[PDB]
Amino acid sequence: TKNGRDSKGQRLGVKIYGDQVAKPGAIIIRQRGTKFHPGKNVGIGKDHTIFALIDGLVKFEKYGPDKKKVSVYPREIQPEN
Amino acid sequence: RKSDIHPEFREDAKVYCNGELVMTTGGTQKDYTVEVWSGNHPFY
Amino acid sequence: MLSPKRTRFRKQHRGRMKGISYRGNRICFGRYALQALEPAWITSRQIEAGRRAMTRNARRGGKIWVRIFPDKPVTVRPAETRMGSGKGSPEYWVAVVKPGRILYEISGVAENIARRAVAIAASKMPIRTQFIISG
Amino acid sequence: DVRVKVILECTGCVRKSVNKGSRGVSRYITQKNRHNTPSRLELRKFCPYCYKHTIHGEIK
Amino acid sequence: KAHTRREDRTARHVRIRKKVEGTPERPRLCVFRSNKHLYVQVIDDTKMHTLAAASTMQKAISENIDYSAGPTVEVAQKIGEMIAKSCLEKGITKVAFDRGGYPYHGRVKALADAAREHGLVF
Amino acid sequence: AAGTAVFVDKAEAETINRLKTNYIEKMVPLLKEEFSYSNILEVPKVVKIVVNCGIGDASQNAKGLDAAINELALITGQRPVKTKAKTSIAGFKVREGMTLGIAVTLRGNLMYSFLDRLINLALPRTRDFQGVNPNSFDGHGNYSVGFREQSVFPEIKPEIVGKARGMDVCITTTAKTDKEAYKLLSLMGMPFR
RNA sequence: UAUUCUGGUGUCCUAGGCGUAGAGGAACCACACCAAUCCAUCCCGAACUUGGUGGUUAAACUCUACUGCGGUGACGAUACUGUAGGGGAGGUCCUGCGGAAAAAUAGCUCGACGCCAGGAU
RNA sequence: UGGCCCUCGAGUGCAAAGGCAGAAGGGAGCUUGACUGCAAGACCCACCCGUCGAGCAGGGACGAAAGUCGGCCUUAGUGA
Ligand SMILES: [Mg+2]
Ligand SMILES: [Mg+2]
Ligand SMILES: [Mg+2]
Ligand SMILES: [Mg+2]
Ligand SMILES: [Mg+2]
Ligand SMILES: [Mg+2]
Ligand SMILES: [Mg+2]
Ligand SMILES: [Mg+2]
Ligand SMILES: [Mg+2]
Ligand SMILES: [Mg+2]
Ligand SMILES: [Mg+2]
Ligand SMILES: [Mg+2]
Ligand SMILES: [Mg+2]
Ligand SMILES: [Mg+2]
Ligand SMILES: [Mg+2]
Ligand SMILES: [Mg+2]
Ligand SMILES: [Mg+2]
Ligand SMILES: [Mg+2]
Ligand SMILES: [Mg+2]
Ligand SMILES: [Mg+2]
Ligand SMILES: [Mg+2]
Ligand SMILES: [Mg+2]
Ligand SMILES: [Mg+2]
Ligand SMILES: [Mg+2]
Ligand SMILES: [Mg+2]
Ligand SMILES: [Mg+2]
Ligand SMILES: [Zn+2]
Repeated sequence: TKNGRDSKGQRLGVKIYGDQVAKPGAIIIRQRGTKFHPGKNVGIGKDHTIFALIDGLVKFEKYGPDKKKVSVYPREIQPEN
Repeated sequence: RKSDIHPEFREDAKVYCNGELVMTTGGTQKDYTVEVWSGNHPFY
Repeated sequence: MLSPKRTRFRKQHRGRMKGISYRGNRICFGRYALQALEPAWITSRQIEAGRRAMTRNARRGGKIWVRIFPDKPVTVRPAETRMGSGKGSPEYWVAVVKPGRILYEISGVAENIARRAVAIAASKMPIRTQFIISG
Repeated sequence: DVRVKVILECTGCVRKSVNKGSRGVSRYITQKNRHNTPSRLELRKFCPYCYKHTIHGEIK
Repeated sequence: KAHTRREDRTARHVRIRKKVEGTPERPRLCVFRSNKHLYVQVIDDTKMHTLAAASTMQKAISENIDYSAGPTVEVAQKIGEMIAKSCLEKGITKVAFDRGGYPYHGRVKALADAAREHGLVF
Repeated sequence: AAGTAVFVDKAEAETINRLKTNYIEKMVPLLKEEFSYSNILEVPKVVKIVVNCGIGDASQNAKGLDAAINELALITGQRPVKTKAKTSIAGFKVREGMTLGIAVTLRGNLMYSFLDRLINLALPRTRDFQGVNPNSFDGHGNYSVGFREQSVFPEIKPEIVGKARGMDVCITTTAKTDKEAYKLLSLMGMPFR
């Protein structure tokens, strides 16, 4: 009949990208369903928020064959130039 | 077979046909009185 | 008059017409054809009139395919209606054609009767067109 | 209406003001459907005072 | 949809294996039971390595106990003991039990109980 | 007028021997030879026989259900299962979980015994019998035959029966083709067409 | 130390899948058969369970092969576009410098790699 | 009720979207973590609100054990 109702954009989507740095607890992704699956060193939340357990670089992978998973690996920062 | 819930299956059932025939079958009764059966039937 | 039997939403985006139709390009049913040269919107009424004209002028000639169809709805607000309070009422239906698109196909006449017929058909169209022969 | 706020309460809690370290009467709160289940709800739940998982009944 | 016993049990093994994960400090104890043989393994999944493996196909239990057709509870107990000793001799105490798709019961259960009495922790 | 039930009446006989040992002694060499299979295990075996009663009106009155259950029991020596309807069905007045039919599965030895009591007892003691349809196979070598009423079996005592209640019987077999299943059934004494 | 084969067990991946044809029984894996005190079926020793037999590669799994299907997939060119302009009443067209598909065909594909036990050389 | 073929097209209290096949879908057994005390760090952000949470102690549930459990596949169901 008559329209005009809508909703504030929920702020979903990838918060940290590939090969960036993550603290522990830091949120990597806020998603509706699971568009990404938890990999290693990484916890999943009730709303399927994916968050880090470890300091380090976050990397996206092929869960296989189709889906995608995110995981965090520890890096080494020695090369101070 | 689970116990007490099944009707007792008596393994020995003697088939007594009125041609004084006696066979063995099995079923809950011990004997079966039969006037009409496979052998000695209208067809064949 | 051609038209879809059902849609969920009534009202629809004007859209935008760009480029060339690559797919409707070939002439795969008949022998002679009428090809769209320019990017336009064809009402079902126009297609009706074109087909009718070509059919009546061919007559003793056999076959006419219509390679298009008016599946996109179009909406209008009435006269003395102030702007606002909702999108208007769908009045008619258009087919979106882009240059290169084949409109009419025809078979069962000599090339002359076909040329004359297709010309009279093109007369009822909103667009510039072309006469083309099968390869 | 048919769905209700119900108060769960420790059965082994003595309101008299007890002599132990922490005195008080544990109550939880929760909702019940008073149509579906007319049974007065019983639930084992933790009591901060008794320190043990006690049994909490209901209140009228 | 696999109703072949084989594929079915495999399905179960994988399902179980979702939760139970071999780590350096908690190696996975993996039980395989076939018609004529009992085979057990110990795996650290990070390193992807088997630390210790005891089986009925080893001379120890062959010369100890013989059986006619199916492996007995006795057989199993013997194996649990062998792996308990073998693992306690490499410095492996704390482990997690992968029941490998077989219901925990019978010789599986007995295997577990044997390895518990002998100082392996799970 | 070809008689394979002169094999089933032939001499004073025993149960276990009849079914299970006519299978291993007689049936298997026969099938082995006439179809020429290149290993023994390719022989068609009787896997299971499920009997299914279809009565939806009995869901209205559960006493009818209990009665029919005990009847099927005394017939088959097995206390049945009461099958629930999965979906809400309007035209038949059924909602989910409602107990619709009654079903039993007979496996192993009881399958053979009940098969015997079928062919050699109740099938002749039926109403006007001709022969069972050769065309009731499903194409993969599993057979199905209906029983309009259960007065067929002697365990069912006809005067104590409240109402006539129907039964369905599905023989399931490792056979992949209907020829092999047919030879199996008829060799075992079944009355075809 | 090698190599080969069986069974277990994983990780990587282009996700190695179906089909047709072939191979495997000494060992190994499997079914087959038999009996039911631990346990087991809303009914059924079917499954799951304990204890025997000694049959068979039929099914299963396994190993080799093959483009029929399936899966994967370019180079080029075109569509589109970033920026600098130009034409058209407009719908929209065109140029220069930069990026660059989808589809389709040509090809590719009948996985890769590791540990353990057990034989064989 | 029996069986063969297609393999995710059903379902998930209720909209729609995104999820989810040996499952988040269907069943069974035992329950009350629909806990007390908290919390590194994050997201969202005018403010006010809102969301995620590793980890720690207490006292438990299930489980042989590893472990999981601070309501519910997620996002509405609210009021300083
Ligand atoms: Mg939104
Ligand atoms: Mg949680
Ligand atoms: Mg262009
Ligand atoms: Mg014109
Ligand atoms: Mg065995
Ligand atoms: Mg590839
Ligand atoms: Mg490849
Ligand atoms: Mg074979
Ligand atoms: Mg190909
Ligand atoms: Mg292809
Ligand atoms: Mg290119
Ligand atoms: Mg440009
Ligand atoms: Mg420009
Ligand atoms: Mg360019
Ligand atoms: Mg370039
Ligand atoms: Mg590309
Ligand atoms: Mg492509
Ligand atoms: Mg290979
Ligand atoms: Mg919905
Ligand atoms: Mg959906
Ligand atoms: Mg579930
Ligand atoms: Mg926690
Ligand atoms: Mg912890
Ligand atoms: Mg705790
Ligand atoms: Mg306990
Ligand atoms: Mg749930
Ligand atoms: Zn208290």
